[PDB]
Amino acid sequence: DFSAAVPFLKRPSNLDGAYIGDVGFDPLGFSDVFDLRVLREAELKHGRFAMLAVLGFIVQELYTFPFFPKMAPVDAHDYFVKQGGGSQIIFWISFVELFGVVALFETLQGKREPGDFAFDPLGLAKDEATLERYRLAEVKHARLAMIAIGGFIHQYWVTKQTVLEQLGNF
Amino acid sequence: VPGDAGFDPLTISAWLDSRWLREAEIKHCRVAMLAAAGCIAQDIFQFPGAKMTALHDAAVKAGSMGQMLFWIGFVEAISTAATIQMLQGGRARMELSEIKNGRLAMIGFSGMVHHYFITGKGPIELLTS
Amino acid sequence: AKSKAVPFLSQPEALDGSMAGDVGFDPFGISSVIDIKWLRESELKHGRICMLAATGCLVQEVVHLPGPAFSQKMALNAWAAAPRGGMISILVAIGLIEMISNRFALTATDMFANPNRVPGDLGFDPLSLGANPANRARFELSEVIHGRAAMMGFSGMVHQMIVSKQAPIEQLMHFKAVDSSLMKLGGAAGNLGY
Amino acid sequence: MDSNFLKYLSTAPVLFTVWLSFTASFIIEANRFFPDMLYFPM
Amino acid sequence: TAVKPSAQVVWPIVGQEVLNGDVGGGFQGVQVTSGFFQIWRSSGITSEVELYWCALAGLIMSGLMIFAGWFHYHKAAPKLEWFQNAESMLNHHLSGLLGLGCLSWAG
Amino acid sequence: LWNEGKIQGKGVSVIPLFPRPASLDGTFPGDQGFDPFGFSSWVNMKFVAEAEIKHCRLAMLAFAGIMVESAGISFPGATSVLGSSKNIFEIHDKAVASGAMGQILLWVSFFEVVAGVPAMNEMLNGESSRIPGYYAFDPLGQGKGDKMGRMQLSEIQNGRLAMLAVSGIVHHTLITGKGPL
Ligand code: CLA
Ligand code: CLA
Ligand code: CLA
Ligand SMILES: CCCCCCCCCCCCCCCCCC(=O)OC[C@H](CO[C@@H]1O[C@H](CO)[C@H](O)[C@H](O)[C@H]1O)OC(=O)CCCCCCCCCCCCCCCCC
Ligand SMILES: CCCCCCCCCCCCCCCC(=O)OC[C@H](COP(=O)(O)OC[C@@H](O)CO)OC(=O)CCCCCCCCCCCCCCC
Ligand SMILES: CC1=C(C#C/C(C)=C/C=C/C(C)=C/C=C/C=C(C)/C=C/C=C(\C)C#CC2=C(C)C[C@@H](O)CC2(C)C)C(C)(C)C[C@H](O)C1
Ligand SMILES: CC1=C(C#C/C(C)=C/C=C/C(C)=C/C=C/C=C(C)/C=C/C=C(\C)C#CC2=C(C)C[C@@H](O)CC2(C)C)C(C)(C)C[C@H](O)C1
Ligand SMILES: CC1=C(C#C/C(C)=C/C=C/C(C)=C/C=C/C=C(C)/C=C/C=C(\C)C#CC2=C(C)C[C@@H](O)CC2(C)C)C(C)(C)C[C@H](O)C1
Repeated sequence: DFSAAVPFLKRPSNLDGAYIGDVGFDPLGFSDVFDLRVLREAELKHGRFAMLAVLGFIVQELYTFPFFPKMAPVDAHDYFVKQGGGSQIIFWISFVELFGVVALFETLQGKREPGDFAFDPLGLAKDEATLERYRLAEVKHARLAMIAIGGFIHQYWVTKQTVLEQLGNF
Repeated sequence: VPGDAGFDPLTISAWLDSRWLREAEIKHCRVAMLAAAGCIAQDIFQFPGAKMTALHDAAVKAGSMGQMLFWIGFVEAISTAATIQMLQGGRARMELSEIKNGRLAMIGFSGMVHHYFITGKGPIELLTS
Repeated sequence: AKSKAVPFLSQPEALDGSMAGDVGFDPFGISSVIDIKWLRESELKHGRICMLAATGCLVQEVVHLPGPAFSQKMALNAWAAAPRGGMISILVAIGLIEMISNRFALTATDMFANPNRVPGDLGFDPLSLGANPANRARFELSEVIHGRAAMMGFSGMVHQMIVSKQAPIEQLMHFKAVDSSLMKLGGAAGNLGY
Repeated sequence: MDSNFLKYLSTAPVLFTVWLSFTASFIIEANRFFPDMLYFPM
Repeated sequence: TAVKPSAQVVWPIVGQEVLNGDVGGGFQGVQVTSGFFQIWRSSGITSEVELYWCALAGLIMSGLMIFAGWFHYHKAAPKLEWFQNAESMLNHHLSGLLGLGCLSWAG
Repeated sequence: LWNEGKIQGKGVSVIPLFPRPASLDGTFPGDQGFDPFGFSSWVNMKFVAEAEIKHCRLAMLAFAGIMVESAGISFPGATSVLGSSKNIFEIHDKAVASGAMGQILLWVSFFEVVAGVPAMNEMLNGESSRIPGYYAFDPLGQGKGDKMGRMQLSEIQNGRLAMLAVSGIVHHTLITGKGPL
């Protein structure tokens, strides 16, 4: 009848809690129009990019490879635009995203979970129960990292200080 | 149903939804209550490091008003979902009390802002002078 | 019923683990569109040419036929320096080999018209090295894998010869990195031409 | 991929426009890298 | 008064780059006659950044109209009694479309 | 010995922090139920077991070699051709230049091509049922019953210890910049 997250809003019809991390939060009604599978594909893909990027920031201030010049991550974006390594990374992301297009076609055809690439080399998921717990954690971390990366880049744009140095100063 | 003194002389309720009208009245009430409590508060005390209408103009340059607008706008977008859904589809005493106090605050703030246009003074300053 | 190569995709039909190197890798579903017999004939043919091509680049680095026209250590220069009459002789001989070895069943409408015809089996066993049936599975597997590897390796060597105008072994032994001043990728439409 | 969308891309105008755009595209690319070919060079 | 408006540049392919004539302002391109430059100066654009923002605004509107056509045919299609409101449509197209269009443009 | 259930056995975890995996059975020698990443489920156990023992033997030989060279113990005339320094890194570079490392490489690689690869492939395929790491090398015996239990466990544990030690020793030498002992 109503949403778990927003008490005064009604729970969206397409949000039945089947996807982990669901709390009924969809006021603008994007699930009433679009396929939720595609939207969870997009949520997990944006979030995984954001999580890799927030670790990307933190490690890039802490360390940089000796063959690459020491510099700030947004300056790293521009340097690797002009150097060629950005095009390398874009090509290899695009190459993986080809099979991601195939994977999304498998999701639309009903035969794949929206974020599952069966990528468990280290076997951390043991049974279904821990997989569900990890999955809820993954979506929560994905959403939190999407907000966090926007903060890290916007704070750098306003104050030309890196995230670790901005915590260190002020 | 709360705060019903039988006072609808122009009969607005006949030609607009009582739910949309009540949402507008209650939202105006609350906003006005915060505004009236705010007017007196600015004169009584100032948050560290920090005019009825001119201070708004100063704040937009400082971005203080702009940050408040963005966050209130996000809550309001969720509130727009709530208003559309409501239109589509102790505590009793407190609802009447909230409506009456909010109506008094609507008039209260209205008085404070016209007092500011007249003497250029805050509501506490109006009592002081 | 998932692929073993790509675990999150469904196992492709016409891939049933019978063929050597059938690890379940067809994400784009070309085997569902193109008959697997033609694709395995083409895969074996590409790989066999590439196995010779990889060996060609490395061996032409080490050993040359005599004479000044065959003295090009860098392999992409041998294309231009080698006598044209003989390179067109190679090309014509390849065309003759294609017509006789495929037995005039060359097209995608008449190769495998004989039900006895097998993908990749052109009848090539001069020394009867496939006379032992036991090695057939391993050999066919190792031919396919050697072919795939040589496709990847030759592709690398060519594009490393383009980037660094150096032959592959002496590019490994006199390695100079990519400066990025030149060899920029793309850019024909960014500057609007020129 | 959907079989009805692939059957739509197999329709005559789509294949005609894609094939003649591909045809036009390699005529354009061949005249970009190797322009002014009035003759077969021999 | 000296620079000639040009918003189209050709690629050099078959000698067709002769069409990038000297329109002025250190520029080569096809001279355009649609009067957009005079519209943009009348709007007060005075920057190419603001022209990029107008291009994005047009792109967002193009996406919203193609979405609205899909939505209003496939998700929520009005009934015939909705379309047969000529009084309501005229009230809105005079007041809302043309009237707030002029009012907002005058503003 | 084997001592199943106490060491080298089912229900045996060296670290209880990491749970005993079902995929790791007690059959392989020196199995202490240590598999946090669960490789045992998808890997070929015969291959990884043979690979483990070969790494162990290489490491134990590595530890003895590093200890002898670090101590300055040398074969007659060897110091003259090779590096005088007892640094393992310096000796290896000098040995490469002399050709000693090349000769060792040639013969080790030749053994692996002609014997190591056939033994590995036949063990995995099922042609000889070779026990992982078995190279039929018992010149002074010490095999039979002892080999099945204590000797196999002693080799696996000492070799794991050696692998860790050799790793430590080279990184100690790198960060310190000076050789051990
Ligand atoms: C005041 C309300 C209003 C407005 C602005 C419009 C506007 C429009 N209607 Mg109409 N319409 C209305 C009420 C309104 N309608 C009502 C009440 C009915 C029911 C009787 C209809 C029934 C109706 C039909 C049946 C048709 C239209 C069509 C059209 C479009 C005409 C083509 C054109 O010039 O677009 C270009 C001009 C523009 C301004 C494009 C902007 C597009 C948006 C929708 C305008 C409003 C945006 C928003 C309100 C502005 C917010 C401002 C903010 C930034 C501060 C135009 C978008 C025709 C059409 O083309 O269908 C799509 C058509 O067939 N309408
Ligand atoms: C109809 C038969 C015929 C005739 C008369 C010629 C005549 C000629 N050829 Mg051509 N050729 C032929 C068939 C023929 N060719 C075929 C079928 C091939 C393809 C395999 C070639 C490939 C070829 C190349 C690549 C070259 C020639 C060259 C020459 C010329 C110099 C010959 C010379 O000095 O020989 C005396 C020299 C020799 C006898 C040396 C032979 C070298 C060894 C045996 C090569 C190793 C063979 C190698 C393993 C190939 C195996 C694949 C094969 C079994 C399919 C001469 C005009 C050369 C040229 O134009 O130079 C100016 C040259 O570069 N030929
Ligand atoms: C095939 C259709 C077509 C095309 C491609 C063009 C192309 C062009 N027109 Mg034209 N136009 C057309 C049909 C077309 N027109 C029709 C049918 C009319 C009659 C309504 C006009 C009236 C018209 C005017 C009045 C103006 C143009 C202008 C332009 C140019 C700039 C495009 C632009 O942003 O306009 C932007 C348009 C403006 C900036 C001014 C718009 C003012 C009108 C009055 C707005 C009316 C909107 C309203 C919804 C109309 C409803 C119809 C009414 C009877 C109810 C460009 C050369 C402009 C131009 O030539 O500048 C050099 C210009 O001022 N057009
Ligand atoms: C019936 C056929 C019988 C054939 C018998 C012969 C063939 C038998 C099989 C042989 C298989 C190949 C074996 C090698 C043959 C040549 C031996 C040789 O001398 O090579 C020749 C070269 C060295 O060449 C040396 O050059 C010196 C001068 O510079 C010397 O003076 C000598 O000329 C020569 O010894 O060997 C190498 O380059 C080896 C490179 C390293 C190879 C691996 C080493 C061992 C593995 C550990 C590496 C770990 C690396 C981790 C990552 C590090 C990243 C930096
Ligand atoms: C199975 C075989 C797998 C092959 C893998 C391919 C490896 C190489 C692929 C590119 C590597 C990295 C590219 C960075 C290089 C790059 O992105 O350059 C950018 C270039 C456009 O130029 P820009 O607008 O970027 O100019 C940018 C400015 O910075 C400089 O002026 O993009 C292209 O269009 C070039 C490619 C040709 C596009 C058409 C190719 C031919 C079409 C044939 C049919 C389709 C085939 C597939 C098409 C995608
Ligand atoms: C360039 C570079 C690198 C990099 C990088 C990369 C790849 C970075 C990737 C970053 C990404 C993909 C960030 C994704 C952000 C998405 C956001 C914030 C979504 C917000 C949506 C919200 C809040 C909502 C909502 C909604 C919900 C759900 C319900 C609706 O009904 C309503 C509503 C609209 C409210 C790094 C940084 C490592 C450094 C390097 O040296 C250089
Ligand atoms: C068909 C196809 C495939 C394929 C393939 C491919 C690409 C095959 C390529 C085959 C090649 C490269 C054959 C090369 C032959 C070279 C010859 C005969 C050299 C002769 C030298 C001469 C006569 C001389 C001389 C002398 C001269 C004149 C003057 C001196 O100063 C110099 C010198 C002393 C040297 C395969 C097999 C993979 C699979 C499938 O079945 C489909
Ligand atoms: C079948 C048959 C028989 C036969 C026969 C024949 C002709 C057998 C020949 C078989 C051949 C030629 C096999 C060659 C494979 C080459 C490979 C896999 C190379 C891969 C290179 C890679 C991965 C790389 C790379 C590299 C990169 C890019 C970076 C570079 O800087 C360097 C580097 C090189 C390291 C006979 C005739 C005996 C009779 C019998 O009755 C039937």
